[PDB]
Amino acid sequence: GKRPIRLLPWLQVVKIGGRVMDRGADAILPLVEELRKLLPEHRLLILTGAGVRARHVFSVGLDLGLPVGSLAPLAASEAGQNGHILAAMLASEGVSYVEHPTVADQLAIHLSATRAVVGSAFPPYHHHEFPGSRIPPHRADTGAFLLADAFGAAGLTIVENVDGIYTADPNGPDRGQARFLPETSATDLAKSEGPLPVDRALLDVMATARHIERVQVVNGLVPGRLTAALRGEHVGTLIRTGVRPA
Amino acid sequence: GKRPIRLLPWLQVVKIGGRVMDRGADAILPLVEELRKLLPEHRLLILTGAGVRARHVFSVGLDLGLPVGSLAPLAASEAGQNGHILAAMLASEGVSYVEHPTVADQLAIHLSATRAVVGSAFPPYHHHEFPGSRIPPHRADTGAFLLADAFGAAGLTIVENVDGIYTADPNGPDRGQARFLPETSATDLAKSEGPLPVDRALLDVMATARHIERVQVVNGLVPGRLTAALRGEHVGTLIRTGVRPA
Amino acid sequence: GKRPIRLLPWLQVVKIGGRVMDRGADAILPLVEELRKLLPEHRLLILTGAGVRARHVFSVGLDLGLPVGSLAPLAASEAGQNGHILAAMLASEGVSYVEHPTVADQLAIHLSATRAVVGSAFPPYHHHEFPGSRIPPHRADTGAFLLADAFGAAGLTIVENVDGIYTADPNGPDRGQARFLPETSATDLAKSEGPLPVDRALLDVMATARHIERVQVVNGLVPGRLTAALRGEHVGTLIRTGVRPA
Amino acid sequence: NSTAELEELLMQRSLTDPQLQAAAAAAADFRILPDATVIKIGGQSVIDRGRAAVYPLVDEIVAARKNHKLLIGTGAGTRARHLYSIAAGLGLPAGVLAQLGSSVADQNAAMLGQLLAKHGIPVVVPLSLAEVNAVVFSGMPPYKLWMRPAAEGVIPPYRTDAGCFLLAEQFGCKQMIFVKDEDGLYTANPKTSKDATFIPRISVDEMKAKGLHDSILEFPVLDLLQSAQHVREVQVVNGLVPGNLTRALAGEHVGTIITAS
Amino acid sequence: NSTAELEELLMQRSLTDPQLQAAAAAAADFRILPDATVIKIGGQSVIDRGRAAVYPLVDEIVAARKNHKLLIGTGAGTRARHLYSIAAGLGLPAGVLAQLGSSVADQNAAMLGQLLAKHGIPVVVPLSLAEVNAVVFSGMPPYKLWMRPAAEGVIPPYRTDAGCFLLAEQFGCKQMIFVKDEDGLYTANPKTSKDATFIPRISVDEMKAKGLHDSILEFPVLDLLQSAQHVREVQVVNGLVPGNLTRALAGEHVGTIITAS
Amino acid sequence: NSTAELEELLMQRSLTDPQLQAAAAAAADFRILPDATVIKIGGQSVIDRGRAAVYPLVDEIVAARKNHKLLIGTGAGTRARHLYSIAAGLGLPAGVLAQLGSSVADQNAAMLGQLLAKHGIPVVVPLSLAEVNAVVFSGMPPYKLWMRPAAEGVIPPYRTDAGCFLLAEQFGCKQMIFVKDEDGLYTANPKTSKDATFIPRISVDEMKAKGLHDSILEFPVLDLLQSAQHVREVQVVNGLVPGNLTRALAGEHVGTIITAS
Ligand SMILES: Nc1ncnc2c1ncn2[C@@H]1O[C@H](COP(=O)(O)OP(=O)(O)OP(=O)(O)O)[C@@H](O)[C@H]1O
Ligand SMILES: Nc1ncnc2c1ncn2[C@@H]1O[C@H](COP(=O)(O)OP(=O)(O)OP(=O)(O)O)[C@@H](O)[C@H]1O
Ligand SMILES: Nc1ncnc2c1ncn2[C@@H]1O[C@H](COP(=O)(O)OP(=O)(O)OP(=O)(O)O)[C@@H](O)[C@H]1O
Ligand SMILES: Nc1ncnc2c1ncn2[C@@H]1O[C@H](COP(=O)(O)OP(=O)(O)OP(=O)(O)O)[C@@H](O)[C@H]1O
Ligand SMILES: Nc1ncnc2c1ncn2[C@@H]1O[C@H](COP(=O)(O)OP(=O)(O)OP(=O)(O)O)[C@@H](O)[C@H]1O
Ligand SMILES: Nc1ncnc2c1ncn2[C@@H]1O[C@H](COP(=O)(O)OP(=O)(O)OP(=O)(O)O)[C@@H](O)[C@H]1O
Ligand SMILES: [Mg+2]
Ligand SMILES: [Mg+2]
Ligand SMILES: [Mg+2]
Repeated sequence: GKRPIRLLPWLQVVKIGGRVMDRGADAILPLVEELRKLLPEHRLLILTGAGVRARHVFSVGLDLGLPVGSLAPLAASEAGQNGHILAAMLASEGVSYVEHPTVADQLAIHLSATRAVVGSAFPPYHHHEFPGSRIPPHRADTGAFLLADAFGAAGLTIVENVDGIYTADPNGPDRGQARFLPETSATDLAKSEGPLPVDRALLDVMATARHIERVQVVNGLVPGRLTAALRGEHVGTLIRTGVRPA
Repeated sequence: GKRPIRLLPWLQVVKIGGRVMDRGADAILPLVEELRKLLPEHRLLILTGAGVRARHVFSVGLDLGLPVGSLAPLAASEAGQNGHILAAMLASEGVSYVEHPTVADQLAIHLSATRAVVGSAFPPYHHHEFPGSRIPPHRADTGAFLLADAFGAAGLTIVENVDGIYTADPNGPDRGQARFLPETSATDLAKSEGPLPVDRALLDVMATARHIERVQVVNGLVPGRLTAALRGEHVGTLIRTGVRPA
Repeated sequence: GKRPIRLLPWLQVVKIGGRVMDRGADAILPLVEELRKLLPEHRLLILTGAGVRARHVFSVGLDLGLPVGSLAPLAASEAGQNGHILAAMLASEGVSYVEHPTVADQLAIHLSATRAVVGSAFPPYHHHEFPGSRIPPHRADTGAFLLADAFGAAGLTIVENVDGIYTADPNGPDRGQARFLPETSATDLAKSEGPLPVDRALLDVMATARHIERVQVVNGLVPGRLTAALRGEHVGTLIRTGVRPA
Repeated sequence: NSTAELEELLMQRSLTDPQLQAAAAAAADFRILPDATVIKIGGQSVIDRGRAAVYPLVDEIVAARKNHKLLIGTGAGTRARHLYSIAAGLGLPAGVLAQLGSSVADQNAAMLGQLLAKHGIPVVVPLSLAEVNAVVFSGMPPYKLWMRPAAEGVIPPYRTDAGCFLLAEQFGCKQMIFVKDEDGLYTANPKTSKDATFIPRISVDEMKAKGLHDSILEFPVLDLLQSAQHVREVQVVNGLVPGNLTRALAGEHVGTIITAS
Repeated sequence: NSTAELEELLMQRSLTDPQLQAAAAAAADFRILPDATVIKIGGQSVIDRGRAAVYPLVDEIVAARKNHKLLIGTGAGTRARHLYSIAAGLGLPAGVLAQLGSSVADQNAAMLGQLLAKHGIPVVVPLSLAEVNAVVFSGMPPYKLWMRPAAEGVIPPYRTDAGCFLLAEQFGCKQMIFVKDEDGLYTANPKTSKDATFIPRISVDEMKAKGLHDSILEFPVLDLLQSAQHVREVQVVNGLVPGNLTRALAGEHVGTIITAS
Repeated sequence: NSTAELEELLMQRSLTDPQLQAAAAAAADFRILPDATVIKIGGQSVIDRGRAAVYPLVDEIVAARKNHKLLIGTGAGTRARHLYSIAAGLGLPAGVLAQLGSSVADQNAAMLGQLLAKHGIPVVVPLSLAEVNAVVFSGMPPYKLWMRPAAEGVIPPYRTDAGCFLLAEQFGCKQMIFVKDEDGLYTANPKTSKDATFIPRISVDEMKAKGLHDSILEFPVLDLLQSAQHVREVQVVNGLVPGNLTRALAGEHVGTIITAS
């Protein structure tokens, strides 16, 4: 196999759900305070998802008939805006938003200059998004995983508005049926039909992953869960990717 | 009122007049030596104005009939050139010129990497400059103030080729009439007709300011005045903006 | 004469030959390990040349009839790719590739953020390359020298796939005739006809140089030679530029 | 004044000097794109409504570029309101909000541009206007962190009405048309008032005296209009009425004409 | 489905929800550039061969833009293979290799563009296609570090065949033509087999069943083709035969037609 | 030579090898824009003089693009001299001065472009030249910190005459016209000498032998001209004489023709 080297083995990647950001100050201010306290402990790439505004731009674009390659960058823009908001809240700590080309080619120098940077979790697929679904498949969870695994990062933690993955949507019509899953494999999730709090494409990129062995989904609405997850404590749903350790 | 947060509360902003730079080495070399000594004491955003070359491009552009939105970027270019000159003199200290998009979105990381950066004091109004006068209204003093107040900086100091504000142009035809003003309010200045060493638009943005309570105009041709001003010592004209303190 | 100031007097510039990179891991991995050990000792601008892929793009472009200003950027691209490869190998040390505009205007801040950066050694002559030869004259050695001398750097070391300069190509048809030259002047080299391991244009820019007094060409295939050269030890061919010291 | 006096003043006085300001005011007046019309396509009022609103306007744009040179700017709409609400609740300043709103106007420009791409019309000017007679652009001004705040609150006061107006003014365009979702200005907001009366024509001063400073247009735009050198009136029309943009471009007095004086 | 049900689902469900996915699938289908044809000019198969291969194709491109709108994408070729070998030997991941390959496709686009510049054809779309009826572009997808790796190895699986195909699909183009150095698909690689048989027409499923998943096209492209909404077949032709591109654009069945179903 | 020998040399020798250099010299010679003319509009000599100089040349440009393809480059002028003086007095090197001068040439390109925008002519090439028959560009070479210094002093030796010339040469243009403020070359500077004599035609070697190496053109341009493959003569004309540019484009021998040999 001779797996590729780890480019940034000391990096921790944290993906913040766009729906967490959508809650506004009530959710953002505690998260910002938790992130502030984490800056001296970890070297962080903080990546934001898109949330509800992307649903609105999908509503308009689908009504206009636009293809999935048109909707992809329109959604990515909302993740970038969430990133600019979050970075502004951390500016006094030396944190700025960095653009995709900079993340791809200059992340090492930026994390030498400061303890954390913020970027968009969506990948720059743009009009080269894959066809099949009218909804862009490669979204924020998928982008953050592709980047974390390409860098060989020490981890990826996904910060959600729920405790983790359930057997049904815990806010949906089958909500009394929904049982919490403390641990699962990506392959098991991929064989289930039904909604998830993570992109289905995340499960596919986990199958070809070369470094990241597990990803934890934790509730960002509960202070302390992100901090615990970054220390490896089990406070949400662990997803095993199928990368086998030494 | 619930005034907005301070993004970079520890930042000191210093605007260097383009007419100071126009004096060449005789003025620049002492200023560079003073700035060098300030780097360990303060976290500095150093912004340059335009000076005499913008007067020349206005002479040509007005002769060609060009509108105020055309003249605005042409003047801003001269402020950028002054910034590149000044930054080059400080390069051996780790100082570089940073472009407007970087100032707007990545200043925090840049001031984590190094003790000071240089940028253009003009705001990027470009062809969206306001009509009314044939001379661009939003110039270097105004841009530097908008940025310092938006960031919630600890101060803005304006470095001039005169001791401060007088009751008439101290180099003009009414020069024996000109009396020095140690302190004034922006509202009082705005109600005076006659020339000033600062943009009239500066007084307008001071009226809507949310953080900066005072701005000092000091003579950059006198070594030590910038250093004193950055420590709050009264060595020029203090302009009260009308932001009320706690 | 009143020679210009040194912008970055503490900088060491190292040019890595594209033909060294072309040897792949067998040459790159030892060089990366040597560079890693040099990061705490020196402030480095590491610039990569182009190598064999530029010969291929010249073969195609010349067959298509393209002028020298078309071939120049096509070759420069290969030097950029070598730079991205080398920087990736050093990313875990905080090293990234930086683009030409950043090298030209923001190098000081980047070397404040981290101990070394990588860039392309070719100069951005693009379609403004000089006519005369169908092969672009201002290549990687020339670009690296122009930059090192413009910055007033402490040195430029050229890392080659041979011990230095010989009196004939030591890999060519007159290879038994080839005698090693421990020291030479640029003026003496310029008066010789025959191939060299450095651009002929390097000798021309050495004649107008203002700071760099000597450039050493050393064998990057021998571990330790770059380290010794950066300490001034004579382990290859020294080229005297004709800049006279104090 | 005279060229020599102007150049003397430009060298010897501050730009704030009233004598220099007056001499510059006497300079000749070049219009860069005098035969072009700027149109703003509303975000909340048009694009956010989807196909039923956008497709007819696409058809009108395609028909109009035959005899009319068009600069077509986009508004922002509900997604910008959402961003402003999130950011305002965090205490972020107007300059930060400005960049957020710009991204939404850009999304709208991309959507409209893709519907016009097969007609040759790009999202961006001189070459496009010469060949395909139209371009699409995002309407937000580029002020970013240097946005002047309003007297109260953190919502950027110069948004997409201002951006489009300023481009029309600084290019010296012949006409500025705002495409919204109401027939024009009324004596009261027609969506929240039962018996509002339609106003075909009004001056900025009359609007202020009637309490209408902040009604169908960003009120800062009305002051820009009074300061303008080239665009001294604007027209506001209902983009939801078929053919309304075509008729306004033909000189029909649909909607409301707001004059500087 | 219905617009109201779709908007309800879009607000209240995860994008992963099968009910939301199905409602979005019922949306109308706009083609952005329906009258354009995408052509890929091979790197190893054409451009790397120099004048003898490129000049005749330049002539055909110039002749074709008279009656055909063309988006002309470039492959990468031997210099990208060299970069992949160097980087793979260092243990660099697919995402790093992706950017290296993009630079080579860009070099090829620049070379081809310079030969077409005097004909008005730029290297880059809507304005160019409206006026000069063609553009040149680099064929590599923009995925960079976010390239999905293959199941085995570090060679990027989505290279210039995929990039060109995806642009044809997302612009809703009428036709996708891959210009290579063989007459079409054979039952075996014609360069390494003596008695390979030519295949004029085949479906993706038939190719897989015959062991031809990775033959004249990147095998990931065949799966993209089966998922495509707009481009449901492709044609592969020999660019080294004079006039072959002209004939394919005229509807002649030169080469091999590969169908999604 | 032969293609096989060239490729052998390109792989096996240093690019400095005289045998490789000679084989590359035998390569075919493609002209990218053979029907275009490059014109330099002087900074100090034309644009700095304002309307009286610029407006007539605008009129001539508009008239000429009807039958002539034009690449119009701008000089820099007095503001660049000011920047050079400030920076030279600080001890800054030629590479720093180069970027300062570029900004001034860019300002001049923007001013000229805005006067031509309504005629379709952009500031920047292939698409513009195909459609509106002209483009405007800033004349400074892009060398920035990599500018080669002169033998003495820190003033960049390759400024806007060199930049425009090099573009004409590398695009293989048919003609290079420098538009200045004197009728042509004289035996002495006509502004500082009473009885200077006009020279209609001269070679570079003759200029050097007469002491005129650095007269109406940057002297480095004369050496570039002697090395050029495509542009082997240039014409220098007075842009202040009405119609002079039109007449030069029509083949009239106004001004001075300087030949490489
Ligand atoms: N099986 C499931 N387990 C947990 N949550 C689920 C499941 N299925 C659906 N959900 C829903 O997914 C929601 C999270 O929404 P989503 O994943 O779209 O937001 P996000 O991750 O914040 O957004 P983005 O992807 O833009 O960053 C939860 O609030 C929950 O209602
Ligand atoms: N009331 C006043 N008090 C002081 N100086 C005045 C006054 N009115 C005019 N001036 C003039 O303003 C001059 C400063 O010029 P100005 O403000 O344009 O330069 P600057 O600030 O260096 O330029 P820039 O705005 O481009 O940075 C002083 O030298 C003085 O002659
Ligand atoms: N006089 C000479 N002395 C030493 N080497 C020579 C001489 N003449 C030719 N050479 C050849 O030059 C080779 C180095 O090739 P070259 O200088 O093109 O590579 P590089 O410097 O790695 O490439 P690049 O310029 O793209 O960075 C040596 O291996 C040697 O064969
Ligand atoms: N007196 C009035 N007459 C007419 N309309 C009014 C009046 N007062 C308020 N309005 C409202 O102004 C609205 C138009 O402003 P709105 O900001 O929605 O336009 P827009 O250009 O679509 O904005 P954006 O592009 O920023 O989304 C109308 O929908 C109407 O409800
Ligand atoms: N069954 C087959 N039928 C036809 N050709 C085949 C088959 N199997 C393999 N090939 C090979 O596929 C090659 C075309 O693929 P190749 O990657 O060279 O094309 P390309 O588009 O030029 O690539 P790039 O642009 O990435 O350089 C042919 O040269 C042929 O040798
Ligand atoms: N022998 C000569 N014959 C003619 N003109 C000469 C001679 N020697 C010097 N000159 C001067 O050269 C000048 C033209 O050069 P100048 O640099 O002003 O041109 P420019 O293209 O406008 O420059 P820039 O664009 O860099 O401002 C003329 O104004 C003239 O005074
Ligand atoms: Mg989620
Ligand atoms: Mg001032
Ligand atoms: Mg070499």
